[PDB]
Amino acid sequence: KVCHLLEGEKTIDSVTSAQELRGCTVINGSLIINIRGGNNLAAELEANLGLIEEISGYLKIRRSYALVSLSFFRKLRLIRGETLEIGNYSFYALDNQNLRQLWDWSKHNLTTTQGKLFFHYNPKLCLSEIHKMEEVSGTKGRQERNDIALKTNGDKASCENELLKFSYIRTSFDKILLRWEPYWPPDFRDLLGFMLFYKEAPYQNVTEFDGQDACGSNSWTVVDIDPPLRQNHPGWLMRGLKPWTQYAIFVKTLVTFSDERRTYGAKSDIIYVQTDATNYEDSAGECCSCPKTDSQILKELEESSFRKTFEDYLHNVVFVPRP
Amino acid sequence: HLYPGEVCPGMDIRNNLTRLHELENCSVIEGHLQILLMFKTRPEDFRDLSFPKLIMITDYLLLFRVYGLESLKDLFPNLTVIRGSRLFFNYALVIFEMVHLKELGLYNLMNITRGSVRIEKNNELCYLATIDWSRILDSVEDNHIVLNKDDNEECGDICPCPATVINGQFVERCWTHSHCQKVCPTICKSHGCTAEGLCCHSECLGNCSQPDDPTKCVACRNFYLDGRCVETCPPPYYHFQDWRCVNFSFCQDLHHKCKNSRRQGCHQYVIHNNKCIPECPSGYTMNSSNLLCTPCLGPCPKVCHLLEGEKTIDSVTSAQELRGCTVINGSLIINIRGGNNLAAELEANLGLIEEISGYLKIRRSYALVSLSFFRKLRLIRGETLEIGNYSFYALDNQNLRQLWDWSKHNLTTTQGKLFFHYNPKLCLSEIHKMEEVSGTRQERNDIALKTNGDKASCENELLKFSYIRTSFDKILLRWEPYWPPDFRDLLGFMLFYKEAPYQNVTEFDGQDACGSNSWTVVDIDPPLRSNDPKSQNHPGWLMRGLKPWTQYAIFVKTLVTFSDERRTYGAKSDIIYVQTDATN
Amino acid sequence: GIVEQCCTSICSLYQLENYCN
Amino acid sequence: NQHLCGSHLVEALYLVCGERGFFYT
Ligand SMILES: *[C@@H]1O[C@H](CO)[C@@H](O[C@@H]2O[C@H](CO)[C@@H](O)[C@H](O)[C@H]2NC(C)=O)[C@H](O)[C@H]1NC(C)=O
Ligand SMILES: *[C@@H]1O[C@H](CO)[C@@H](O)[C@H](O)[C@H]1NC(C)=O
Ligand SMILES: *[C@@H]1O[C@H](CO)[C@@H](O)[C@H](O)[C@H]1NC(C)=O
Ligand SMILES: *[C@@H]1O[C@H](CO)[C@@H](O)[C@H](O)[C@H]1NC(C)=O
Ligand SMILES: *[C@@H]1O[C@H](CO)[C@@H](O)[C@H](O)[C@H]1NC(C)=O
Ligand SMILES: *[C@@H]1O[C@H](CO)[C@@H](O)[C@H](O)[C@H]1NC(C)=O
Ligand SMILES: *[C@@H]1O[C@H](CO)[C@@H](O)[C@H](O)[C@H]1NC(C)=O
Ligand SMILES: *[C@@H]1O[C@H](CO)[C@@H](O)[C@H](O)[C@H]1NC(C)=O
Ligand SMILES: *[C@@H]1O[C@H](CO)[C@@H](O)[C@H](O)[C@H]1NC(C)=O
Ligand SMILES: *[C@@H]1O[C@H](CO)[C@@H](O)[C@H](O)[C@H]1NC(C)=O
Repeated sequence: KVCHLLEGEKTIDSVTSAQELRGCTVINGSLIINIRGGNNLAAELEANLGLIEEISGYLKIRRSYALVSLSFFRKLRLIRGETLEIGNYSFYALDNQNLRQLWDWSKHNLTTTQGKLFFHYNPKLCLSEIHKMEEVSGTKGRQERNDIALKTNGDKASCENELLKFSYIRTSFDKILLRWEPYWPPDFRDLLGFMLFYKEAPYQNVTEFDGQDACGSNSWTVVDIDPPLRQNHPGWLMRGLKPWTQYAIFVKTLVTFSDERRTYGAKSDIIYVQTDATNYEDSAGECCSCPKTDSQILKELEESSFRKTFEDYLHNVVFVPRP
Repeated sequence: HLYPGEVCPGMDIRNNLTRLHELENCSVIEGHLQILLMFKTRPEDFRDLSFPKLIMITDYLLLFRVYGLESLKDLFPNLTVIRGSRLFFNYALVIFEMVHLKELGLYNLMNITRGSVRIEKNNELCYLATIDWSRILDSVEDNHIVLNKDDNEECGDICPCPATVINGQFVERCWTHSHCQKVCPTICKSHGCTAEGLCCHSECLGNCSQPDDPTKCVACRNFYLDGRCVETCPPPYYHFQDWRCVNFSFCQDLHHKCKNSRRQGCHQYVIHNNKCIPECPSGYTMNSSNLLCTPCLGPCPKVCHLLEGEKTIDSVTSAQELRGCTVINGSLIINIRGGNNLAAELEANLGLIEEISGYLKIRRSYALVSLSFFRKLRLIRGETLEIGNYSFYALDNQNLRQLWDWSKHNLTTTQGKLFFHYNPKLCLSEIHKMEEVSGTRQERNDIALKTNGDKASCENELLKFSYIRTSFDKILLRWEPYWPPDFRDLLGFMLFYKEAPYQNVTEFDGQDACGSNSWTVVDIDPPLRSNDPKSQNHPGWLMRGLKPWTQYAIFVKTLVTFSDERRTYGAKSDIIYVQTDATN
Repeated sequence: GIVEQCCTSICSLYQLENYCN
Repeated sequence: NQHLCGSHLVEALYLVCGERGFFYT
């Protein structure tokens, strides 16, 4: 199914603007996704344009706020680069205030024939994803002078992540006890907490940004866990569960930023734990208690940095060197 | 009897318990009290150890990392006022990481004047939520009571008390199991009370023995003279360190004691406005046989050399280290992280500085909305730039909205550049006016166009709607067309609408949202430029899916392309309110 | 400036014995 | 790490001069 586009471009800004695109395999034209909000947006964009395989023109993520990943373009494997934006650009993205994942490059293959790339002012997008796109996309071969903002891609996105490791998994029929190894970054007061995510998951393909892909809603139940005393292994007991049910679990660390814009962090992999048995349903919906605000996160982070600065001032004042 | 024991200097008491012998005679401390780093102590040490004579500390109390102390109800049974003339990093009472401390027991702490309380990392301390800090502090909004035993709902809190309904609940207020918070009635606010309630002299602070007696109070709220709470002291005397008045022989005597070069931490004392002071203010020197500050011939500004040509301002203490100084011969860095707002004491302390011969760096400050606290700054010489040759550096400020009131303030940089990154609440208009006013020539200033002013409304010009058509579902709107002085620098419009049953909808502020109380935003391409002043060129939009008999709050903003040219700030309409038509 | 040394960089044990009288 | 930060600087520098004391003027 080829879907030609009138006037070349096709701005998408809602669910409805995509519903002229259902079942399309190859889009002849360019796309400028500009999504600033919506409702249950992830599964809807997957249903409307998940089947897009090839785009003849270029692609653009100008100022799109709501989307978290471009993972809803599931079969998107080729951008022909026929129609280009100014600058000879086949992929273009800017001012994407929540774009955290570009694509899962372990499972996905993209070919970009001609035209450079452009990543200016993506706050929560890491440069590792960008360089993976440079290599997998087909720009290292056919060397193109790509223009990526080195200093404004990855702002408040931890990209130097280590690996947490689980230690202890005790299942039950309605509860699961987890304890992973203790983590401390090079200053231990930076670690504010861990973020246990979990999700009932009947298949072992659940990546991190599967599900949510949207501001306003989420697919993962989230638990926020204070660190222990600095040794103690931390963990959590998941409580309101169902018997004989497979879960997907990981734990991610949230740290403060040093006075250089340097980040740290660790993030455990996805592990699947099934409980024990006893005597539109893809997810739950998850607003028995709706999750934590990003501005509330920045307030908590500043509370942390304030406690750390006062302690630094006290240790600076009290200890006096030998003359 | 107010203060029978002596008035001590500032005590630092570490590594032992022996130095606390020196607090056997202190009723008032003209300094600070650091009791800290006592590892090999036990509660058997802190049992026969009491200081009932201590009444007031002028600066601050700092208890840090002390083992074995379980309650301050034996050390400080009558600590009644902390004045806070010199804080410890904004704070006047700091109880930090006292391990074995069970209860505070500061059951006479009735008023802390300046600065607030910080109490944290006390792992086994309870009796906290029954203190009623609102009757203790003039400002309660920046206390800090985190990381305790009472952080868990575990600790107790049983005590027999006024039972304030100050909050929504019925909390009896108490310090210990056997000491309630002494709550005066509404009338006698800080002047003093008795257990009968018969209020004492208005010139007093905290507790008082006899009702209406200027000598049988406890702590004076204005000034102390000859064992009596005086309001202002008459001038055959002189004021001294904001709490007591004193004779001239004293102030010249300390001038003689520091006049001999015995140390490098004292000051040769002089007098200004009836106040004995460390050194004369700007524009004054002392007459040597008189030690009073007489005005100079023209200017003699107070010059303050910075240590290593650099000083970070990060709290009220570090700011207050530059009180009075009008020439800064090095560079300042303001780095004030967290907290509620403390630009008021930034203004009372860094308000008078007129010159800086270095650079002015502003990094990582969070509670600052304006640099108006630099009230009198007019010159940056740039004689010692930051690397990169900058004379004014500004980085990562999350709430800064205003540099100065440029209609009322002048500023000039002699040499050097301007640095403005990661300033989302500060519009580019303020920065552009700074570059115009400061005398900066072209100079190639790095002023990042996309990380400045991102999260604040930065449109000076305005739009208006012309045509409005309501319905049961749809709404047609047309507003009067905007065109910049270069129409290439107009990206589009941003039509906002939400649903509003009332009309108390505040204006948009720059931060984005999508969840539930969220402005539905529509992006609009600009109309075709018809080259006719009166043509079809009115832009508008049709709102399709709206619900009947409901009121929507609507407006429109523009969308432009910035440049190094200081123009195209775009136009912003006003909030209108539309009632759609009803139906069946 | 002990936080400027032992927390941001790594102090040697003699350089950290400096603070102990 | 060997970055003696936080309260670990206090409890870990106390083990260097547990009876001598911390320095002050
Ligand atoms: C403690 O007593 C002081 C007086 O020394 C009170 O301080 C005054 O408070 C008023 C309003 O509360 C302010 O306008 C004045 O500036 C304060 N005076 C000084 C010299 O700082 C204070 O209110 C009392 N604390 C209370 C009632 O909690
Ligand atoms: C796309 O459409 C244009 C014009 O309709 C046409 O010239 C071009 O061949 C088409 N390309 C594909 C791949 O269909
Ligand atoms: C874009 O490509 C065209 C043709 O391939 C080339 O002539 C031009 O220099 C390129 N660069 C631009 C427009 O910046
Ligand atoms: C995961 O696998 C199931 C079946 O194995 C499939 O229905 C589902 O779409 C898969 N999810 C993803 C993100 O591939
Ligand atoms: C405190 O006062 C007592 C009472 O006269 C006196 O013996 C002692 O020397 C004074 N000083 C100290 C440091 O105890
Ligand atoms: C107030 O002062 C009197 C005598 O100085 C004393 O008995 C009383 O305990 C003090 N404190 C309170 C809270 O009344
Ligand atoms: C000034 O007051 C002090 C006590 O504060 C006293 O020792 C001194 O003798 C007085 N000098 C006079 C009265 O000349
Ligand atoms: C900074 O200034 C000095 C002297 O004014 C000059 O030698 C140097 O090249 C300048 N550096 C930059 C980066 O402008
Ligand atoms: C600011 O400068 C102007 C002209 O240089 C001068 O007239 C004015 O008095 C200055 N001071 C103000 C506005 O406080
Ligand atoms: C501490 O006390 C002991 C004995 O009480 C004494 O020998 C020592 O000099 C004191 N000071 C320090 C800094 O250890």
